[PDB]
Order: sequence, then structure tokens, then C-alpha cells
Amino acid sequence: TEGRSRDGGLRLGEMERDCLIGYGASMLLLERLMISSDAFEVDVCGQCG
Amino acid sequence: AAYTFNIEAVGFSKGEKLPDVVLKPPPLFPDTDYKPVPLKTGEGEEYMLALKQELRETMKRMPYFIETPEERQDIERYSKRYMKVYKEEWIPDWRRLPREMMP
Amino acid sequence: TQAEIKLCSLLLQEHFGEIVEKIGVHLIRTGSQPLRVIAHDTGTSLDQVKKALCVLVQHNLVSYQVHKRGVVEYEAQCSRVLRMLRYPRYIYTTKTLYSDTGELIVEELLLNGKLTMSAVVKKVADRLTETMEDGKTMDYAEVSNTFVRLADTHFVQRCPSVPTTENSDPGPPPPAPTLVINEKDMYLVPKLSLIGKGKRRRSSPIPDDGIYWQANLDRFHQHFRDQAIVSAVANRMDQTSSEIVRTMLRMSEITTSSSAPFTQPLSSNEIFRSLPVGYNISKQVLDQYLTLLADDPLEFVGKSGDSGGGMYVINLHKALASLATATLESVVQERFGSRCARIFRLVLQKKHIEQKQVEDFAMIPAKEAKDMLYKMLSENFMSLQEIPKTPDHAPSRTFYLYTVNILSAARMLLHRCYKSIANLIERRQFETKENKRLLEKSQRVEAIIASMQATGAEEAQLQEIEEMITAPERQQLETLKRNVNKLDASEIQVDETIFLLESYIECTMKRQ
Amino acid sequence: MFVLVEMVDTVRIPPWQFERKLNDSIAEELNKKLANKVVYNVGLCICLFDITKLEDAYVFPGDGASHTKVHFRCVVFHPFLDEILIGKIKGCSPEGVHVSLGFFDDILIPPESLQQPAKFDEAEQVWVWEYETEEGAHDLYMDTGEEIRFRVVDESFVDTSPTGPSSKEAPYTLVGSISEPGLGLLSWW
Amino acid sequence: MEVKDANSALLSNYEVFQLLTDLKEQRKESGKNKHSSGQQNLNTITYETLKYISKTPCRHQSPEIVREFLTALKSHKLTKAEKLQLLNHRPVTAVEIQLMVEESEERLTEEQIEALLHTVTSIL
Amino acid sequence: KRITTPYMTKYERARVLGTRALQIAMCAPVMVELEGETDPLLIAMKELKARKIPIIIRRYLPDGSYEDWGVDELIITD
Amino acid sequence: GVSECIIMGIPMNIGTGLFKLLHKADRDPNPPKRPLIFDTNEFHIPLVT
Amino acid sequence: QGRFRGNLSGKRVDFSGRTVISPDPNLRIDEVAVPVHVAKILTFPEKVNKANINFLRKLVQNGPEVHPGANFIQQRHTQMKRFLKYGNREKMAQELKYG
RNA sequence: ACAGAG
DNA sequence: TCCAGCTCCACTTAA
DNA sequence: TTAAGTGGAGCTGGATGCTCTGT
Repeated sequence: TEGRSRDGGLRLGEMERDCLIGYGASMLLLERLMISSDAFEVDVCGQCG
Repeated sequence: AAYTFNIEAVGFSKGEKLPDVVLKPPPLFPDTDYKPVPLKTGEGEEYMLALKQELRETMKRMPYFIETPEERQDIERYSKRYMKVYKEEWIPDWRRLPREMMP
Repeated sequence: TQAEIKLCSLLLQEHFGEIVEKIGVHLIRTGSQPLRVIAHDTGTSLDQVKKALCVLVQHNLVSYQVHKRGVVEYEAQCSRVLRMLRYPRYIYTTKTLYSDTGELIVEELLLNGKLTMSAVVKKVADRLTETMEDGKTMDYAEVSNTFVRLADTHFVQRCPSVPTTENSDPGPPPPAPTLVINEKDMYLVPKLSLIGKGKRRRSSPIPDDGIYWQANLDRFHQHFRDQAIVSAVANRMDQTSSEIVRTMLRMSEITTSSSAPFTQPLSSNEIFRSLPVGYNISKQVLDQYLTLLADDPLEFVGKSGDSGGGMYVINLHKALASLATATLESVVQERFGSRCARIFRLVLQKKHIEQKQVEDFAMIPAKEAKDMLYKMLSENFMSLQEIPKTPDHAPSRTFYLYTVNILSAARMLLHRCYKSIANLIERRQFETKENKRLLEKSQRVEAIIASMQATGAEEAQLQEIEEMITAPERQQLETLKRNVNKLDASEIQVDETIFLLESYIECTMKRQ
Repeated sequence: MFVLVEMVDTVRIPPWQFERKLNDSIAEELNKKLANKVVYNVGLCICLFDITKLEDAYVFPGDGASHTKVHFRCVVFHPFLDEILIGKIKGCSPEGVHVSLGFFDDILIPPESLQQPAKFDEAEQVWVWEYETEEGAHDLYMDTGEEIRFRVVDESFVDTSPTGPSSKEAPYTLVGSISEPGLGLLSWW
Repeated sequence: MEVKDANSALLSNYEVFQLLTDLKEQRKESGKNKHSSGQQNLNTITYETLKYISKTPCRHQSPEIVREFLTALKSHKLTKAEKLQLLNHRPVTAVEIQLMVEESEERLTEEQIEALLHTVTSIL
Repeated sequence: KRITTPYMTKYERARVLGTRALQIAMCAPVMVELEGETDPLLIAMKELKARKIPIIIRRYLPDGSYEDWGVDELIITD
Repeated sequence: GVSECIIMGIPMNIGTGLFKLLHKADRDPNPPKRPLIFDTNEFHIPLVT
Repeated sequence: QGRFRGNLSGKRVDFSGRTVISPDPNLRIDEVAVPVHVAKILTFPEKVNKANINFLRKLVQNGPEVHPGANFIQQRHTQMKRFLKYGNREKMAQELKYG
């Protein structure tokens, strides 16, 4: 959630994504923006898509 | 409850008689008032119906009807010569056809 | 044309197979292709493309032209494959003007695409050995006597034949030899002194080399063009006024082209002669008919001349417009009722009309006509014009004029038919797919009758046929056959709805 | 009666099994997923015969395990049509003779393909056979399971897959015949 | 997973008699883990197969028996549906050769059929 | 011959230490003699200094070809 | 590209995501096979001509 | 505040903290002093293996209140987490497995 | 929606 | 509050 | 005389920084 009153948590912005790419950190960019927010699984049909 | 659009722009100037709300959806097959015209009968219209069955029974047996090639047969045996589906082979006129199609 | 592509994948399926329609439909769908990209854009082996194109170039369903770098590109014909449905209508209409000999001549030309004159008179002599008995043989001579009469009335024409390579381009072989059609010898048969007898199937050096014969599918359409116009004249006035139209059109066969708004006008002094002698009619009564048919605002005929006594012509494209008019109104009466078809004929004559004038001119009230007005625009039978007052085009400051467009409703109604036939083929191929259990069960119990029928056939195999459990199952097999006789017969009758629509669309296209 | 079937796979080897040789750890993992299981079009997979080609062992990001692609041949019980085996009896029923074949249990010897003198039992589950001179209508296929001889005339596969959202029939059937001379109990011939 | 071939070869039941014996030679060095059925499905399908093989006449053969049995059987003009069953099923009488070999009384002479009673039993 | 550079980059060092630390975190064998360190990344750095990590870096040239380099045969540095 | 690997949650190609790590396993590729005894080529010449 | 700038390219993460800063030169140039109130909340999943088992037993036995402690525990093939304040911790430390 | 803070 | 595309209309050459 | 390819003028649709901290 958003703010301190809601126990919100902090935001990887649009510019701190641009700094982790400059280091070439690929798995750290994956761990911050996929695993530690909203990791999920989906039933994808490989036939029709 | 009032909506985003103006109902007065749509209509309903009296203020009553809103259209009813559907509870159970309509079926897949609404019944019709009218029915199709029956078939044209006669001795001349029936012979075309007879020959059309005599084309599916004829054109499936023709050598143009290329059947799909069989594969992944299990093993060989002696019951193969009895079950070999014999059918003659037709050669085209290669003077008409291009050179690029010889077997 | 998504309906035409679905129907062509059915017509190539029952009549040619499964691994041959993938090559034919893909040329209707995509376009002109060399042989190597046909296999790549389908996924088949290179051998099967050699088998599936040689059958489609046999029956003249695909054509080809030479391009840059000598490549050979194919092209399928969409209208030519759709006329494989009218094959029983082509065999029956030659049974009228020709005998049972000529009925099996075209039937060998349509099933095999191209034949030689040496081969086609053989099989008609062969297949009519079953129709006779007691030593009487069918000879090669009288089949040719019917065959040369077929070419006189243009029902059988020569193929575009291969040219002479010794006269044109000698040397290295070209891939596609650029076939060409001549104007003189389309109907000039080669002479044959050869005769003989057909074999009765006992089961126990060529003069016409290169001269191939194929069926003229245009002449049967010109033969079906006359029977639609004459029967339209027949139902209105009289059988006596019907034959006069039949008199001119049989004379107008060899003198006009396939797409002409006006034929050559006929003088009445030779109409009286070519009219059959069994009619009690004078030359004066002949001039009575020809001035009142031109007075009809249907205008089947026109005057168009004054010299040589009574000079008279017959319209072709205006007549097909009247046939497509009666086609487009006979579908409104059966789907939306008789009173709804009153309005479609009103907006047809009174060309541009509003809501207030329809309820006056037809005596159909408010809240009964407005349902029948709105269900026709929703089915694309009637259009609007929407003349504005302002360039804002607001619906509160404009008029709405209902307007019937015939030609856009003539293509759409034809598009309804192409899906309609394919739905009939899918229903027949559904009930035959789910019931191959029962038909094999009817096959095996009759195989005891079929195999060992006479040779060593005892009488202790006649009572054991109905012993299997198929005897109460026979109620479903009679239900299966009565469905097929209503499906395949309705499958033919929609081609009558097509041909009146197909002729009206063909005569209004200029192809410039 | 055994055949080979060639398949491909991607085998996850967890990192607590790196002390052991890879070929000794691939073969155990493939038998944990294929043994006593009917792969659909090929028959009952007994065990692995040999591993024929072993590619490189990638380590993908997000895991410590190594994934390698395995080409391998599996010995599979699949008899060809009309192969004559020897089999045992488990029990009988009006639906036919239920023949056991060691590890496998679903063999159909139907009454439509039994021997001609006796076809319908006397409301007994055990099937019968009638001979005129000796043992008239009292012969029986004994439930103790003596060895018979039969001929597998028909085999048929069914797709046993989940139909519907996920929160016991046999996918490998076998139909035989006994009517030939020499097919039946070994005590008769 | 993806499947390449429905039918690759034909194995006699002697080649798996040696295989499941050699599979027992390395087994029972480690008990089952009871983390899954990973050793449950394997053990009952190796044992109950090898018990049924140990009652076939495929026992007491050798690789150099199977090679020499197919050596003498090479010229008798039999198929792979027939050369497979003569090794593993041990014909001893004349009623089973009519079943293992189709059209047995029409292709093979009665002296040559009775030779197959001697050709099988003198090797196994 | 192998034509790419023989110096280990910082990205190869980072991902080799990452994969080897995640493999030490799960119960894999340790190729060196650990002396009480509990963090898996420190043990991976001991295995990197002692040249004992069993990883083969697969360098991809962008045409499709590849080059197998061992970790213990690149010139590692700070 | 980079900005559509971050949305789809797959690791990017630049930085540490450009090379693959293999595992130096003690393994025998293309190992000694088991010999086929019955079905060889020299004993099973087919019957048909 | 759309999807492509608000929820896809940059998104709100957890295991984070934000506090006022203040100088300290007695640390090295690659160190940072995390307060105790943030270090008790921000946790790290330390997988149990052969090296750290006797360290993690003590970090479980301290519990969620004494600072070198643990806030959760999780079994091998299970996806639930047992909150370590309730129950006996010296039993859950003697029942740790590899993994 | 507004005010702050860096 | 600032800046590229899209469409309408006169303006010469050329037959 | 006019068909046509290309200039110039007005209309249109898009965009304008990163977070926490409260009411």
C-alpha cells in the first residue's frame, strides 16, 4: 500500500530502475520488481495463447 | 439512481415507464412464426437427387481421389499380400503439365 | 468471401480428398505462388504437391502464367470450383436435348476434366452395355454422331491446346509452355473412321493426339438463362405468349455474346417461319403479341427498329433485373411475413420515402409497420440516405429517407446462400460421421448376401441376415435416409437462388 | 514382447545430489516418473534400458539445481497384434474372462470370442465348456489360476486426462480370443 | 517431455531376463525414502515382471544361444512376428506352430514343420 | 582457439558467486575446507580464490556460436 | 529488449544475463550402451522380395 | 499513475525502510548503521545447511524480541509460516532439518 | 483535493 | 503552456 | 483549355519530476 499509516512500504521508482540497469544487475532487478512485490503463476495455454 | 448521461437526452419525458430488466436470459433458439416452403416435387426434380448420391459413390472411387499415405505400421508378416489394396495408376499428359512435377 | 473458402474446402474434400484441398484452398486464400512456397506455407512433402496440382490442373481448376526468371506460378479459380455443385444439374439438362448416349458423354467430361474423342466414345459404349441386353452392342459410331451434334450447339468445346513447339520456340524446353486458345477450331471435331463395340465387363497410333475436349460450363448457363426468362413470361400471360419468347431466344443463341444488354433484333417475317407449325396463329396474331409485350413496364422486349416489317429485340440485363427483383422480394415474404413484403415493394417503386408515407401508401398502421421497417435495416435489406440540414449531422435536425439498394442486397443475399449450402453439408457429414456404426452393420449383414452370391451359395444364408440385432435398429436408418433426401435436394435448390443472383451481378460488372 | 521407446526430457538434479555421478542420478530420477506407468501411445513403461545421449547441464537463474536434456530408451511392454502369450486366471464374471499377465491385470477374453460349444453360463460367475464324451457342461476355468493360452486380437487406448477444473479407469486395455485350436488351458493340449 | 518413436525394435524376453537380474544386483543397497512413491512404483514393477519371466522358457538361454538359434532359423523364411515367438515360447507340439505362424499348413511342408519341432528343442 | 578475452569480468564474477552461493545455501558439498564461516557467499568467495568452483561459463557470441570457459582458467581480479 | 523483460518478469539480456552457467558434473556423455542381442541386422533379413 | 508508469516499470516493494539520516565517521566507508527497530522487522530467508545449523538454532532460541533472532520458521516442502512468538522455541530449534 | 519536507 | 502529422487549396508545367 | 504534382496555411492531438508525511 501507499503510505506510512497504512504500513505501506517504499517504491522502486522509474529512475532507480534506470540505475540498476547501469550496474548490469539483472537478478537484483528481478528480485526487487518481480519476486518482492507480486510474484504469481498463470495457466497459459501453449496452443492458442 | 441517476446515471452519467442525461436520460432526458435519451427520452423518458413523462418520468415513468422504464423498460423492464431481464432476469433469465433468452434461449438459444427463439421460435419463429413462419416455416420454410416445402420442396419442389416431381419426376424431373427427383432424378437430380438420385444422381447426386451416384456422384459421391462414384467420385470417391476415382483415381483422382488421392488417399492419405499410411505410416507407422507395426511389423511385417505374411498377411500383407492378401490385404494390399490394389489400384491402378494414371499417368498425366506431360506435354501440358510443367517439367517440375515428375514423380 | 469467407463463405466461398469454407465451401471450396468441402467440395474438394468429398470429391477429391484431404491432402489435396490443402493445396487448392491455399491458392484461393493467398494468391499466386510457385511450387516450392506452396509446400512451405502448408507443411506438406514435395511429393504430395506433385500429386495435388496435377489433379487440379487436370480439371482446369488452377491456371498458370509465365513470370520473370521462368518460374511457374499457379492460381486457383474460385467460381470454377463452386460450379462442382451443379454437376447433377449439368447431366440432367443434356438428357432433355440429347439422348442417354449424350448424357454419359458430358458425365465423362465433368468427372475426368479433360478427355480425348477416342476415349470418351469408348466409355459411353462401355457403360451402356449394362443398359442393354440380348446381344445388342453399343457401337462407337452413333456416340460420335451425338458428339458432333454436341459441338454444334456448343455444349462441348475444345480445351486451350498446347501449341506446336516445332513452329514456335525450338531448342531448350520451357517450364510452362504458354498454352493458347484458338477461335476457329473450338468446335471443329477431328474426323474418325474408327468404329467398334463396347465390352460388357466380362472380367476374363491415335488420330486426335493433343485435341482435348472439356465441358463448356458457360453454355449450360446460357441454356439456364433462357429457361428463367421464358418461365417468367409464362406465368404472367399465357403459354402462347411464352413460346414467342422461346422462339426468339433459340434464334438468339448463336448471334449474341454472353454479356450483352441487347441481342440482334429479329424481324417478324422470319419469326413466323421459325415458330413451330403446331400453333394456330396467323402473322397478324404474331404482331398482336409483339406490341403488347413491349407495353409491359417489366419490359422484357423492346422495339429498337422499324425496317423489315416488325423488327423486335429482347432485353437481357433488364430481364435479369426483374428476376433479381422477384428473387429479392420472395425472401422478404417468407422471413418477415406477407405484410412486410408490401413495404419492400413500396420503397422499391417510390424510390425515396419517409415513415409517414409508408403507413399511408400501404395501409399498415403505426406500431405495426415500424417493427417491420426496423427489422429490414437490421438485416441489410433497406438503407438510409440522411439528408442533413446542417453540417453538424445531428439526428434532431435532419430527415431520414428509406431507400432500397438492389445490387448491395443482391450480393448480400447471395452471401447468405454460400453459408447455407455449407451448413447443409456439415449436417449430412455429422449424421454420417456419428452413424458409421450402423452403416457398417448394414454392410456386414449384406456382405453375406454380396460375397458368395451365386458360386456355391446355399439357401442357409438367407434367414440369418436379420438374426443380428440390427432389426429394431432399422428405424433409425430410415430416419437417416429421409434426412439425406431432404438435405441434398435442398442443396441443389439453393443453386436456383444463386444463378438468378449470379447472372444479375455478372451483367452489371464492366471489368474495366 | 518388450520393445524400446525413445523420448526426450529435462531432468532437474537438485544440488544435494552432486557428490554422486550424474549418470547414476539421472537413471534413478527417470524411473521415479516412468516406471509402472503407461505413456499413452506406447504401452506400459517398465524401466530405463540405457541413456543414449546426455547434453550439457545448464543452471538456470533462480535455482541451484542443474537441468540437463536426456535422450534415453525405455523397455516398454507392448505386444504386437496377434501375439500368442501365456497367462493366468484371477477370476470370472459374466462380462468375460479376466486374465492376469504378471505385472499387468486387464485382459479381456470376451464371450463373443470364446469357444463355440459353451457361450452363456448357468447363472454362475465361472465360465464353462461342454464336451460330449468327457466332462459334459461341468468344465470350469478354475479360480486358482492355472495357465491358459490366448491371442491378443485387439488393443485400444483411451485418453485418461482431466476434463474439467482440477479442484480411475484403465488407460491401457487389451482384448483377446481363445477360439483357435490350441488356445486355452495347457491341460487340454 | 516429447515422444520420438512408437516402435524401435523387438526384444526377446531373454534380454530383459538378464536386465532385471542385473537391476536386482545393484538394488537394495538403499531402502525406500518415503518422501513420495518414487521407489514404490519401481520395485513392484521390476519384481513382478521378473517373476513372470522366471516361469517362461526364456531361462537357461545365453546370448550365444540366441545368436545360434537365429542362425539356423535364418533360412526357414519366417518373419519377425514368427522368429520372435519360436525363441521365447518354446513350441513342442504341432498345434501351437499353426498359431505362431500364419498359413502354417500352406507355406511350410509337414516334414519342415516337424523339423521345427526339432530345430527349437535342440537349441533350448 | 578461443578468441574472447581471458579476464573474468565483474558480471561473470558476480553471477558465479551468486549461483555458487545459492548452491552452498542448499545442502551441496563444499569444495574447500571451511573454517566456521556461515554465510554462503563468503564460502563461495573462498571457493573462488582457491579456484575450485565447478561452473563452466558459456560465453555467447551474438551470431549463435559459443565458447566454454572454465572459471578456474580465467584471470580473476578485483 | 530490456523494458519488456521487466514487465514480463523474465531476466534481461544485458549485464549478468548475457551468458549461461553450466555445471561441471562428473558425467560420461555418449556412454557405453547395452548391446542388442536378438534384433541385429545380420539375423533379420526381411521375408518379402 | 497508469499501468506502464505506476505498476509495471516501477512498483511498490516490501522489505524496505525510510528514516532520517545523521553522520557517523567511526564506521567504514562501506558500512551503514541500521537501527534495532528496523533490523527486527526487516528479515532475510537464511536456508539451513550444514554450516549454519548451530547458528540458526541459537537465532531461533532468542526469538522475535531479543535482537539476533528470528520472526518466522518454515518447513521443507510446506508453504506456510509458523509465527515464532507462540509455541515453545526450544522445541522448534531441536526440530530443524536440512532445508 | 490541498499543505508540507528533502 | 510548446511541437510534429494530417488535410485543404492555389500555383505553375505540359499536353 | 485542364490534369496533375507540389508549395503553403490551418486544424489536430500529444506531452510537461521524484518520493513520503498528514487531514
